[PDB]
Amino acid sequence: AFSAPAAYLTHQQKVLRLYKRALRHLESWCVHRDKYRYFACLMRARFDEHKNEKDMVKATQLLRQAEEEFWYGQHPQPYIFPESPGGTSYERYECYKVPEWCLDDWHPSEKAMYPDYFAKREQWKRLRRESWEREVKQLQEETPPGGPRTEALPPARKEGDLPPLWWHIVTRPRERPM
Amino acid sequence: MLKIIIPTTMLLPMTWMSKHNMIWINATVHSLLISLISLSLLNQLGENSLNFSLTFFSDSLSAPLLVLTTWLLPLMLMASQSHLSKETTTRKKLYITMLILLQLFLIMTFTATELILFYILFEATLVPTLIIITRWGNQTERLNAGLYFLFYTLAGSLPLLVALVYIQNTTGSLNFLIIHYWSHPLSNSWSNIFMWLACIMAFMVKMPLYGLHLWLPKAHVEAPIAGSMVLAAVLLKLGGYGMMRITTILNPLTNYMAYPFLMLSMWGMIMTSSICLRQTDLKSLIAYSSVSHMALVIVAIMIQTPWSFMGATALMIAHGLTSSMLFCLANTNYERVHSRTMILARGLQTLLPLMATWWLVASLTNLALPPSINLIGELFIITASFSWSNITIILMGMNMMITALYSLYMLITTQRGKYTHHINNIKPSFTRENALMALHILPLLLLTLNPKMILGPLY
Amino acid sequence: SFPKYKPSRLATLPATLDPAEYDISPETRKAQAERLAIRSRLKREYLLQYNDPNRLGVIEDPALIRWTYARSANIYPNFRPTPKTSLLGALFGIGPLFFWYYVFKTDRDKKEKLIQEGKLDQTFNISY
Amino acid sequence: SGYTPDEKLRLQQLRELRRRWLKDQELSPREPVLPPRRVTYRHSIFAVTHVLIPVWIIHYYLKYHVTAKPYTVVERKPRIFPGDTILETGEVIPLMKEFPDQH
Amino acid sequence: MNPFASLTLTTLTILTIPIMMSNSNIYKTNLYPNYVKTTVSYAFTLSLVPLLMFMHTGQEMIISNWHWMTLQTVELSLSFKMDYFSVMFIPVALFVTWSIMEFSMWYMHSDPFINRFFKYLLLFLITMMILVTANNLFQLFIGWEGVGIMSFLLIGWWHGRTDANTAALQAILYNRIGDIGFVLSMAWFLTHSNAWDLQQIFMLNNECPNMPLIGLLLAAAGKSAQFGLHPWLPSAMEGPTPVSALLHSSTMVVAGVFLLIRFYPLMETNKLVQTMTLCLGAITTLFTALCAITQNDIKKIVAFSTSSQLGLMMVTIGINQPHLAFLHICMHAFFKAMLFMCSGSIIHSLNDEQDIRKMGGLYKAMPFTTTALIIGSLALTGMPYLTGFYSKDLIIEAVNMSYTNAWALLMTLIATSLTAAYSTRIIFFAFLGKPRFPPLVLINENNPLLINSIKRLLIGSIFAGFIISNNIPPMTVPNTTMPLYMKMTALIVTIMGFMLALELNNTTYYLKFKYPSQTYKFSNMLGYYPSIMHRLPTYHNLSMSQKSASSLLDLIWLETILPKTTSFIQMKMSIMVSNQKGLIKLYFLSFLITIMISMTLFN
Amino acid sequence: SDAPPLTLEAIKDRVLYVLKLYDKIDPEKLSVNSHFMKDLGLDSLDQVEIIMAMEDEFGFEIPDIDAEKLMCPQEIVDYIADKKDVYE
Ligand SMILES: CCCCCCCCCCCCCCCCCC(=O)OC[C@H](COP(=O)([O-])OCC(O)COP(=O)([O-])OC[C@@H](COC(=O)CCCCCCCCCCCCCCCCC)OC(=O)CCCCCCCCCCCCCCCCC)OC(=O)CCCCCCCCCCCCCCCCC
Ligand SMILES: CCCCCCCCCCCCCCCCC[C@@H](O)O[C@H](CO[C@H](O)CCCCCCCCCCCCCCC)COP(=O)(O)OCC[N+](C)(C)C
Ligand SMILES: CCCCCCCC/C=C/CCCCCCCC(=O)OC[C@H](COP(=O)(O)OCCN)OC(=O)CCCCCCC/C=C/CCCCCCCC
Ligand SMILES: CCCCCCCCCCCC(=O)SCCNC(=O)CCNC(=O)[C@H](O)C(C)(C)COP(=O)(O)O
Repeated sequence: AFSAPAAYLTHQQKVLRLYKRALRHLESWCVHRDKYRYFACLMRARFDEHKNEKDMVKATQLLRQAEEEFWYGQHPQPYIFPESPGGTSYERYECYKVPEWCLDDWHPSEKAMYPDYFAKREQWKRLRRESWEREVKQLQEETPPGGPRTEALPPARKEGDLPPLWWHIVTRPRERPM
Repeated sequence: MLKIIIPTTMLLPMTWMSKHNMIWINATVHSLLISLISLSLLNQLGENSLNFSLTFFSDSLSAPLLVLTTWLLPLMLMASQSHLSKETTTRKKLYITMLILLQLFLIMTFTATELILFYILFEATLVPTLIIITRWGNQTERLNAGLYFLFYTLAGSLPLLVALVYIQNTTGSLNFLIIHYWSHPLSNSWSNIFMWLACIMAFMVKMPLYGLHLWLPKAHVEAPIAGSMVLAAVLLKLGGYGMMRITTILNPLTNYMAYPFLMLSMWGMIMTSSICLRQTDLKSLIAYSSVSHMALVIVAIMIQTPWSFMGATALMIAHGLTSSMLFCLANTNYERVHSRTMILARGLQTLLPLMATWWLVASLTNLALPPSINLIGELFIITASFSWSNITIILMGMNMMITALYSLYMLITTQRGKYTHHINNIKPSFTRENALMALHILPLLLLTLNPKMILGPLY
Repeated sequence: SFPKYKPSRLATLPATLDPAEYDISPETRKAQAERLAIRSRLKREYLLQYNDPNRLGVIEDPALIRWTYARSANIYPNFRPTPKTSLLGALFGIGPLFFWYYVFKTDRDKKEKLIQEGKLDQTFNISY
Repeated sequence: SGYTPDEKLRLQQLRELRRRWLKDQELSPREPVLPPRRVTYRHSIFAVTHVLIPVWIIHYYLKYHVTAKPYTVVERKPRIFPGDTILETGEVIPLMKEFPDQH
Repeated sequence: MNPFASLTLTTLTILTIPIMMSNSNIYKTNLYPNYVKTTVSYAFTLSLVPLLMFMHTGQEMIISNWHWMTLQTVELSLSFKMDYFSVMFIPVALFVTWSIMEFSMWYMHSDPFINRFFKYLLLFLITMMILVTANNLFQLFIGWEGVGIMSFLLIGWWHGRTDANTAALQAILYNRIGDIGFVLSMAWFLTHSNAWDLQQIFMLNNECPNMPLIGLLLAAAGKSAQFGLHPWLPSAMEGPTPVSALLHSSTMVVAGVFLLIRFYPLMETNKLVQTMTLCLGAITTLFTALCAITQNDIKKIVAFSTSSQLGLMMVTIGINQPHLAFLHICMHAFFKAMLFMCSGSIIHSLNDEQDIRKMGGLYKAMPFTTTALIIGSLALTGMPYLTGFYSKDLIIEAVNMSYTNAWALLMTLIATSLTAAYSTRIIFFAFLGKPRFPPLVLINENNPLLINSIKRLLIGSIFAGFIISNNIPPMTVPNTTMPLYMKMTALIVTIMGFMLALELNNTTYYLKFKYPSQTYKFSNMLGYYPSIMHRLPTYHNLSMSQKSASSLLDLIWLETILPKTTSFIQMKMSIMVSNQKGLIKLYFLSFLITIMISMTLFN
Repeated sequence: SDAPPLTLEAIKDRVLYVLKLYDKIDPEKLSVNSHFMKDLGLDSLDQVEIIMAMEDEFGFEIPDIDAEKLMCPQEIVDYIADKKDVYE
């Protein structure tokens, strides 16, 4: 989720993803641990048989054919972690995620409470104002001509520099704000 | 009746002789006082009417509409106070003058002992609305919307004047009391058919009827907040009041005549409620919901039974208040976002909780949740239609379901979910906006305690 | 072999079962590269407009403006009277009206006849 | 595979900045500065102000306003069994037909 | 003076005081949930008195206190019915709500909006009391819509979650589908009977026609989640566990069955509607049990159990036994509410884990929840002398000893088998095997709130059936004689289900794996009903709503007819008339033509 | 909840625990910064099995894109700390 995506998925990426999906769905099928371990090792062994195959056409024939088998026995109700995109608590706490700039709209009587927090916030705002002005030039000079080719950002290269476009990545609300 | 009219007229010199920074304060206070004065008219009799003079009378169909018309002006002033801040004093005074003139025309329209006076004021209300729409409008299509609104109305109403003068030439009087006591049956003739059409289509266009409802989305979307409020709350009810007043002369011709309209409205409520489901605009969605409600009111008036009339009156009042509240909420969102599209600003409940509560209450009262007067009118009209025919309920059923859907859809798209990351100019809701919503919503929940006060003369 | 999965409109083809993905060519790779280049350029523009401290307003989205304008205001100027348009409009705008008129007219005729002969048993019916 | 060196360095800097922000999110012991300004015992008062008071109003409202109007409160006309006597009249319902009793 | 009325109105009135104080300062403190819980407990112990008065005498009453608007002959008033059903259901609902709030004080300990949660719970309780005590149809509709709106609000408690909002809108949609039939019934009753009052309707309807009963049945199917409109009840599990335990399990979802019970004098006089109710209940209980026996989420399994119990309730209604269905409602409330208490305790102890694949040995790791769940499962199945036995055994006997459908009876027996099946499935997959949760063990129960709340419902689910059955007056003819094999049919079916499902689950330890069949896929995806019916109609609606209603007619053809045609015609006429080159030659030739035409035409 | 506030020390301890119960690695040779491909001679499939173990240990699952480019216990700990917002 954090890393930028690639222009495509290689054959080894596809086989690894298929291995991951198949092993997760077999764990969903095999509730008990010993049965799952035995069948997972049997599946791993079966998987490793075609490991040294060099024919690309044959390589294409492998896995895609397996994918059809995976689709046939894909356990229509697989196990999903609670916070995963299919879990029962996927977006439970998105309603508690309040943006940071909202604090700029607080009444002064409210800002009277928590003064140290707002002082540190002012220091953060100063740092952002300087760093963004540096980052604009840094990204303008480092970006390839004709526009970027991959949505990955370069790190900071000087001493006082900060990572470009950092304000909204560092200032995430929290995973569980309340 | 002059105890209400004269203060409304005096509102104009008071506004124009006001200090440059005291117009809003003076206007709101005196408008609220005039509204309080209007409350006296509510104490109706089971007898004929409150005939003040030869020119004006009151009725328990006219009294709730008059009270609502008076109450709407302070709300419109408070809503307009925001976006007219960078505006010269003369033009703000002109805006307030136009609002006052609109109120005066509506007040004289609702009493109107005589039909030609009623028509004159009914069409006099057109000029201030047109000027408000085409002058203090944001987009470039306000001119086209004003043209549509003017010409639909005039095309509908020009035959009405000819029909009225013909009716006075034959009968000898256009007075409401004389017409009611001397009503005689209309023979099923081609000339009588065209007279019926001329008498009915003018009020049908302003409801508006499903076939003739195009002007309304344009006018509502392009008008300012005060214009949208006055269009949705009062100006749509003029057609219903006119139909209830003029239908007495029409019988027994109405039964055969009513079928094209009954079918158009029963299918158009479904069509417009379904249109509401796929909309990218708040104002258009509210406009189409208004069209559906007024189609139901058309059905109620055309059935022409006592329960139909009581349901139509209650539904008109409830829809006026609810639609004004909905437009106010949409305008509060727009003044922050400047986009007026639902899908852009999302998750506003996290940032504005009290405004989300107001949204929930408005959507619930638009959904016709009992024992609100919205559902009182809904149920009375549904029962009358069922007595008219046991099949109508099916259509009504669909309508109710669809209504709820889009209502909660509008509640879910803008208030629930995740707030858009980029928008950062969402400031805390002002006291003025919260007061506006409270003043919109409290009368509904007060009226549900005394439903008979808005059930019309057939109670 | 295993039973084949047949895609439909509301149940599309799975991502890993498309025959097109396994057919890889340099042209396809270049197409994906330029697609991701456009996506990354748009992302870079949005983040440049997003991160800036000075900006204190909604970022305007030309794609959303185009979507709304095409959905609402670009329909009629691109309308052409066509047999498909004519027949679909006539059907969907006239047929339901006449269907419901026929249904209600027949129901009310039956009720009126039953009340004329009087075999309707309208006892206790006092509210209408 | 794995992270590229530039990715490593960028992740390190962003992560240290994130920890600094998170550490800055903590409160000092004096942070909630609250300004003060004003102008069986638990179950004893509550049973009076939440049970005794409400039943006083309702019983008064029922006995004196609702039952003033006819047919507002209607009872069941409780069952009458043979052998019972009625206080208002004093008569006794005669017994039954002495059915043969066995098992 | 006759404290029955004063007490039975005082309970409902004092149930509203915390809503009044919700604007006071106590709402901003951490003592608000305890305030609401104490108010509910006092309401329950105060409503216990009218129940005792009914048990002693059988005293019945109607309280029409406030006169609302009167239209012509018809009169609408604030009228409360305190019949056996109301005075019996109120204490049970209040006790369940007290236990639910005691559990929720611990389950929602870390929820920032806990006062609002408690407020939402109290509002739902008040609205359901309004629904239960309603004497006229308008007040009953008020409660009907209020419980639905509170369910919509509580399901989408976490409004940042898309699926919660989707489930809430689903519940609203299905409840409006039922509302159609409710409104049809109200309209028919007002038009024909001239009143919405219960007394008048019974009096003027000696042989009730089909239409009002069909409307009532449609409303009951909508609100009780019958087979036609079932999926919203399983989809409602998106809300917090207390919400699923209070509303969607034991109090709210019996609204349709309760409504059909309210109109039992008119139900018994019609034979077709009884058959439809019986068949609907049978198919619903079968389908829901069949879906339940194969689910992995514990909340889904227990919700399908609730839906199957509702189907059994409507089966009881269809055979003209409304009082026994009410007894089933009262017993099911107790034991199914305690079942959700156990499930929520497990979920909270396993760090918000709901899948049974990640829970193993809990018989010893957590014993009190274990014994509570065991007792609840035994009561659900119907163990002799347990709370379930008093109601469910009589259900089976009455269905067997009645002139009913053979298919409905068979489906009811199979539903009992599947009930035993998913009960033992829950126990086996949550309690017996080796642990399967993440290594960091956070299992804890030593909390007074959870233990007390569970044990109160434990005492209820042990003794309530006995005490209530032996305290209520007799209301139906018993099946006092019965074949020995047919008397033991319920027990033999339950034990057969136990043993067969236990044997089928015991083969999972075997080191053999095979792909699933078609029956398992059909039962796991809920008969494929939620898929097709939630993708085929909606799309076909929404697309039309944009293509035909919005663009084809409104944006194009309605615009083409009146405004655009007028604009084009006027433009063409103006262009033709005004396009004169300024040559007086043509003007005067036209003058000559019109002069001669006038000389030839007008005389 | 009643969940203790886990720290970097606890995360790293549990990571090394899971790695030492991985019998394909002798415990005395591994280290915090020890690579997976070269320092331990593990297959890519072995690395994704390590990802399996991590996901089953911490109760959350890592996306495939991030998982496939995690080669050291230290960077895995850093990633999981970033996900869980760990202070110290
Ligand atoms: C009159 C004399 C009275 C005495 C009668 C006889 C007494 C008893 C004799 C026993 C008779 C059979 C009882 C055994 C049931 C089968 C259990 C079994 O082996 O399941 C494994 C096996 C497949 O397992 P798998 O795929 O490997 O799953 C992988 C793991 O096991 C995954 O496992 P998992 O861990 O995920 O979950 C395990 C779960 C998952 O297992 C399942 O998949 C469950 C699915 C099958 C079990 C449901 C049986 C209920 C039958 C009601 C159906 C109503 C009609 C539906 C109409 C459909 C129309 C197409 O299994 C369970 O929890 C237990 C299953 C339920 C058994 C407990 C109660 C059943 C006994 C009661 C039945 C009737 C007696 C009534 C008593 C009253 C006396 C009259 O299931 C089957 O082979 C199906 C067998 C029967 C299904 C009938 C439906 C076939 C429809 C084909 C087409 C027919 C023509 C239609 C034409 C219509 C055109 C208009
Ligand atoms: C576009 C969006 C909606 C706009 C508003 C639409 C609503 C207005 C439509 C008017 C409804 C019908 C008008 C006349 C109805 C009369 C009844 C007639 O239809 O029934 C038969 C009439 O037969 C035929 O209909 C004769 C008339 C046929 C010519 C009319 C044109 C038909 C289609 C035109 C529709 C266009 C309307 C819009 C114009 C701009 C009965 O036969 P008959 O017993 O002999 O006549 C009885 C009447 N008498 C007693 C006075 C003699
Ligand atoms: C969409 C609205 C519905 C339109 C339905 C019909 C549209 C087609 C008609 C186009 C205009 C036709 C103009 C000529 C109509 C002639 C009718 C007529 O003359 O009847 C007058 C009749 C009897 O005539 P006498 O000679 O005096 O009687 C003595 C012998 N018995 O007297 C009257 O009732 C006068 C009333 C004026 C009739 C109204 C004429 C206009 C058409 C009616 C209105 C319908 C269109 C409304 C437009 C809708 C736009 C929002
Ligand atoms: C329960 C649901 C059922 C699911 C069905 C699943 C079917 C399984 C059978 C599929 C058979 C195959 O192996 S699919 C055959 C695909 N072709 C190849 O594997 C050729 C070269 N292999 C690689 O390149 C890999 O990456 C590798 C070297 C393994 C590691 O790489 P690392 O060194 O970079 O970790």
